[PDB]
Amino acid sequence: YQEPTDPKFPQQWYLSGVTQRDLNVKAAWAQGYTGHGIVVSILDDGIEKNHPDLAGNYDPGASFDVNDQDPDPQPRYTQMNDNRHGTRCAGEVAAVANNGVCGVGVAYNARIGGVRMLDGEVTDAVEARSLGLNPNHIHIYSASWGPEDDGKTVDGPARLAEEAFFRGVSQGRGGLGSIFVWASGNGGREHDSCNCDGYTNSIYTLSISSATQFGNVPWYSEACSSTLATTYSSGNQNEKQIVTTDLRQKCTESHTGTSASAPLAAGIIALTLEANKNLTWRDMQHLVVQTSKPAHLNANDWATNGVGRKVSHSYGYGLLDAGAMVALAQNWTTVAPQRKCIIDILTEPKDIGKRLEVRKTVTACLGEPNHITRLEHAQARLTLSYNRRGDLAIHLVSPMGTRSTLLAARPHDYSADGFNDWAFMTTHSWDEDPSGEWVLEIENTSEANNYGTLTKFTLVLYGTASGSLVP
Ligand SMILES: CC(=O)NCC1CCN(Cc2cc(CN3CCN(c4ccncc4)CC3)cc(-c3cc(Cl)cc(Cl)c3)c2)CC1
Ligand SMILES: *[C@@H]1O[C@H](CO)[C@@H](O)[C@H](O)[C@H]1NC(C)=O
Ligand SMILES: [Ca+2]
Ligand SMILES: [Ca+2]
Ligand SMILES: [Ca+2]
Ligand SMILES: [Cl-]
Ligand code: NA
Ligand code: NA
Ligand code: NA
Ligand code: NA
Repeated sequence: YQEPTDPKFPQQWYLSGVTQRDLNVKAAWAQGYTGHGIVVSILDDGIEKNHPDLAGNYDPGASFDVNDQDPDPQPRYTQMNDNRHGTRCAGEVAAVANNGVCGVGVAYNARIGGVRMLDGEVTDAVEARSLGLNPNHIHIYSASWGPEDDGKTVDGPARLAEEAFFRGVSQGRGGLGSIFVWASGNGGREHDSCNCDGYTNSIYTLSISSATQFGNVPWYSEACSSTLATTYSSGNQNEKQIVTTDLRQKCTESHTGTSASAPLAAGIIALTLEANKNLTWRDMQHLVVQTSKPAHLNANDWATNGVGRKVSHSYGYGLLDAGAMVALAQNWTTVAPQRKCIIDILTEPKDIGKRLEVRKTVTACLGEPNHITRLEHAQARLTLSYNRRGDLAIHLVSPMGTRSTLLAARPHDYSADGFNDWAFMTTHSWDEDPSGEWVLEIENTSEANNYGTLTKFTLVLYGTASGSLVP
């Protein structure tokens, strides 16, 4: 195997490193996996399809302009180069290799397109038409953005966009399911908590956070239990950043944020799908859980879950490992059909006050076709009123003892509107047996005499009843 000769490949430290602080992508390339035959689409502000490092891999069938309603996602050029982000992300996935231009994509033989959908009013219809673009041609969708990362918003896909997610994972990709890769958010300095973003909090998105070059939680990171895994991105000014294609046929060394991490994950997932084109959308999440690596990622919340995996709310299961992903993909056995066990918990509404604990022992649908002994995602779907939402912290403890933070205190969130059947999701109990006692904790983190009521708590378990590995 000959590594890429591109002039900036040495600067792509998160691919080219020899110090073990990388995504182990060279290992996958040397196994023969470069993304050939895989199609990725960047949902963003457009894609410069004539960029010298993108043209060779550009795919019009992976592209559309939902903002102006035409097939051509070319960016709108402006004096501040506002609409450059999709081009940056496209190159992360699939910049052409060995062509003397900039660097390379993770999946430098994949086909790459873009949906121009952020340069205009983003409505539910816009979102749905983007997520649902050509779902039997595009394999993987990469989305770096969502509701405002202001630390006070709770929002998610409205009806058309949620329908697009379920159509995508159900019928997309020939029934194997569209793979939606999402950035968990850039709201760190606003103390944002990413389960309040219903796109990344969805089970249908494979959500990705960031690590700095020195292995730290970047200033912009949002912690939450819905995150699955991590890729490198930017940090402080002594740490390197992401190197990729830029608007106006240029090359940037200063692509940043969690919004730069999701495309790298999309590229790794493209390599993995080349290694096994039969993987379902859930198979892909299983591979990420099993192969991702905590080592050398610094966080004060690493915890071992009930099946012996370390998990963090900043990093999920750790750094994606492309070589491990493609290796495990090749002989992966398709997971069983997804089961869903619905448990209505409360017998009566509960005053929250300063603190509320709800304990419930469940059988996880014992005796039923939705009996789950092997958890995937779990949700606590909560309906509650409270006078100042951001003073709440919410935790969910599984029978195996795994304490998932569903909501951290959000100091800017002054809302008195509470949560209306909000489906807080955790990945941290993946592969655990969910039978037994679950505990929901709701706490007022402020000294104020806050008040409200929990009126509904639905525990929703997803998973299967066969095929577990030894912890
Ligand atoms: C009841 C009802 O109809 N509510 C409709 C709302 C519509 C709205 N969304 C939430 C939302 C909002 C927005 C819009 N923001 C996102 C950031 N951005 C920039 C970021 C950086 N520089 C320049 C621009 C544009 C401004 C972008 C998405 C979204 C994003 C992607 Cl990448 C993929 C997909 Cl699918 C979505 C999502 C919630 C539902
Ligand atoms: C894909 O997986 C399904 C489910 O196990 C199986 O029925 C089918 O034969 C597989 N197809 C290929 C081409 O491997
Ligand atoms: Ca256009
Ligand atoms: Ca190149
Ligand atoms: Ca956020
Ligand atoms: Cl469902
Ligand atoms: Na965001
Ligand atoms: Na997700
Ligand atoms: Na534990
Ligand atoms: Na149990």
